[PDB]
Amino acid sequence: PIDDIVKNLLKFVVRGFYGGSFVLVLDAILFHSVLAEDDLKQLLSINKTELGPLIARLRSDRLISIHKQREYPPNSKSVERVYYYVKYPHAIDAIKWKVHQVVQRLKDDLDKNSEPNGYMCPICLTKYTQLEAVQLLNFDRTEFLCSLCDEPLVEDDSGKKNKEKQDKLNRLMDQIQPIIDSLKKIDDSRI
Amino acid sequence: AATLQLGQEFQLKQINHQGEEEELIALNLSEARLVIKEALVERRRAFKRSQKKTREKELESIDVLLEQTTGGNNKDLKNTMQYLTNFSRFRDQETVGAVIQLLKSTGLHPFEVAQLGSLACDTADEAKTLIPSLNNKISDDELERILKELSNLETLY
Amino acid sequence: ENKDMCPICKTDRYLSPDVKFLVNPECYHRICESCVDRIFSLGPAQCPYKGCDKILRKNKFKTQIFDDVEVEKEVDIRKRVFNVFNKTIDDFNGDLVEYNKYLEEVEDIIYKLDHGIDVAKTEEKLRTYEELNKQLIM
Amino acid sequence: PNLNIVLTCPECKVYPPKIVERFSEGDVVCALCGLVLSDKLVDTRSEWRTFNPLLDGNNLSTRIGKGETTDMRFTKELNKAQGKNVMDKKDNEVQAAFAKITMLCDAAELPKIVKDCAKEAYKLCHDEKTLKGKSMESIMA
Amino acid sequence: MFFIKDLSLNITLHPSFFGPRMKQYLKTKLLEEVEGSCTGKFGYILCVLDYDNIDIQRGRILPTDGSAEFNVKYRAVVFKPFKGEVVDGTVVSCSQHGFEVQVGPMKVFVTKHLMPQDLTFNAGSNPPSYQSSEDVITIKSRIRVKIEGCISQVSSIHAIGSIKEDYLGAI
Ligand SMILES: [Zn+2]
Ligand SMILES: [Zn+2]
Ligand SMILES: [Zn+2]
Repeated sequence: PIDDIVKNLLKFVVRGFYGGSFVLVLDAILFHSVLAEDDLKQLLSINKTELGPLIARLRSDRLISIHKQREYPPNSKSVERVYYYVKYPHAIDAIKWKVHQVVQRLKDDLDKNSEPNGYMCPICLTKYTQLEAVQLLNFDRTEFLCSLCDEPLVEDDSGKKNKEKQDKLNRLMDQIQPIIDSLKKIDDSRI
Repeated sequence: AATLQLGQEFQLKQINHQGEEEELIALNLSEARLVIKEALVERRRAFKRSQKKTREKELESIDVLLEQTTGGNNKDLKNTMQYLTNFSRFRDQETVGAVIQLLKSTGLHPFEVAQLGSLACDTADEAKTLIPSLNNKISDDELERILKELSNLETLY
Repeated sequence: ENKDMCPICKTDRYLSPDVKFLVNPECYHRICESCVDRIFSLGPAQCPYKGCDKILRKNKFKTQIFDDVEVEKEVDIRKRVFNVFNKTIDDFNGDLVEYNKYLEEVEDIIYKLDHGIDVAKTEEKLRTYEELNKQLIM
Repeated sequence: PNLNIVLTCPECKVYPPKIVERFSEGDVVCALCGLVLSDKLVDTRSEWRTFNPLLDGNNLSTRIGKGETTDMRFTKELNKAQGKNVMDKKDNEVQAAFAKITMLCDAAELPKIVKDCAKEAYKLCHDEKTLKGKSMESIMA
Repeated sequence: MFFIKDLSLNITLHPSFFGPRMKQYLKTKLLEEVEGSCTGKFGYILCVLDYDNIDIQRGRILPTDGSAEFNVKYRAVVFKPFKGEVVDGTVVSCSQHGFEVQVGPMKVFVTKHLMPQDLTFNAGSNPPSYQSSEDVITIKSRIRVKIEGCISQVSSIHAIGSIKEDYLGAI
């Protein structure tokens, strides 16, 4: 079943960009379709302080949403059981959206450091740019002054940092490859 | 920019002091230079009216004749004329009029057509890269031939 | 294809292959829009196609998508032969055998160019194409 | 930046200025050339008469209390609310200690001077592994 | 780009010159204070035309300072720079990052980080100049510049251009 790969993918990201404890609750929720609240509680045998945000993260991750699995109490009351409805369609909605968000962000970091164009005065600790440089450039001053401190300017965003963002990208592409490949394998059916 | 969107002071809807509209007033660095002396001579004519109570040799002195007329803190005017005359490739004001009759018959925005005149341009592709706005506005065949007609009007002192 | 599509989106066969995984005419590898657009915007930069160093040129690319780039390059070499022999005298007199012989020569020029195993006529074919271009220009 | 203004008589410029300040006329004048350098001098006298800055410094907290236009449900609501943010600083010991010495010196009739002088001592150290606590009382007494 | 434009101005005529020939003085003030000046909104000013026929309608006296001031609507000649268009010019100044070109009255500068690759600075030239793979750009050399950056400070404009593309460089 492809839905298992979705759950299998959910383990990867919840263990790749999250901790190990983030998958045991993910295991527990997906262990049973309609699982009682206490049954999950006895599995971990720890406090709710180490369990609450894990489900809240998963509900915020939109992979699984706690559903109102209504149960009729036997004591002339109505107390429901907290069974999560694993929201597979929203999983690809949320998780992939971040991947698209981070990749363009790291793409932004690439061209920011790609070539040193903006300038800066270390005395004033303020960045500048070429358009500021030219209007500040003088025939006598072959460099760029800083009228705020009356100091020469220095360049910013040297060529080294462009490699760092690319190396971030290369790690980004490699480390998200198992996530996306397991995500794009779901794109065939959208389940 | 190159999208024919400059400051609103340079739209087609240009307004005189009396509210009347006409297309933008744009001149090439030769046609403008031609109007420079003649208008200034009129002021020098008015200067003397109130006073009563190659091409490089004549370049400076004529401009010096008018540098003497005004305050002269506009020696850049000479420099502009130096920028103009060294780079203005027209003469014989009737040349512009036919060129205006010619270039503006194409329905081109006067800054664009003046840039055709102002730039020593020969080919259609030459205008394809120099003037990005004027690449496909007109068929490039017309470009060269009109430029060649202008290239036929090369007056080289 | 299945896993060779991009330095960024490598497994792009099932990753919504909608972005142009175009091929630079001087790079001959699948480069996704996530990658190529980062490159030609600034100019002739090289792409990290598994650590590749070939230059992705300026805004002068071509469409090659899912047409066996290597064979397409051979087809392009054939197309280059077809372009070099666009005005080649084959049936100027109508002789079919001569055209059959002439067709073999143009294909051999493509064959020399598109093979690369021991390509030495390939450089000569370019000179022959230049000779053809000399015939074509004059 | 260098963020500095220093008056200098342009006509004389003879030195770091030898000038005077006619406070009554609210100006400053070149004592030799007599040119008024800067005018509209601003008073700073009546500002403080209406009015711990020595020890705590820029760590800020404003003493507050109930209002007249307020109910008893508004009175003890504030007295409960005024203590729920005291965690943000560790001057709470100090605000008790500075209170405590204030109780200490005054009770045995020490002069008010010792109140701040003892305050000066505690805020001086306030933290050392040589102290590492140290009964919390020597740091007081 | 070079233009002739119709502009409005506000002269403030100090009371001292209130003689009957103030009209002459008004025409006097305009010319000597404008021709040779610049505006961020309208570029440099070289020449004023139509001297005889300029609107000089009336003068409103200020509340204080008693200096009657006039509104003048006049037509002159101007140069206005922009971005995205090519300008032919004269190389005048230069620095380590590139060279500066005379454009009308404006001294436009061009930087390498926009200039073509094969062109680079070669300090060996006297005067210092830039050798390309095809030519070399010296001071008097006619250079066409496509302006790509210009800032219009009030009464002053400075432009940054490039010679990256074709039909450029030394002419
Ligand atoms: Zn500074
Ligand atoms: Zn990619
Ligand atoms: Zn003095």
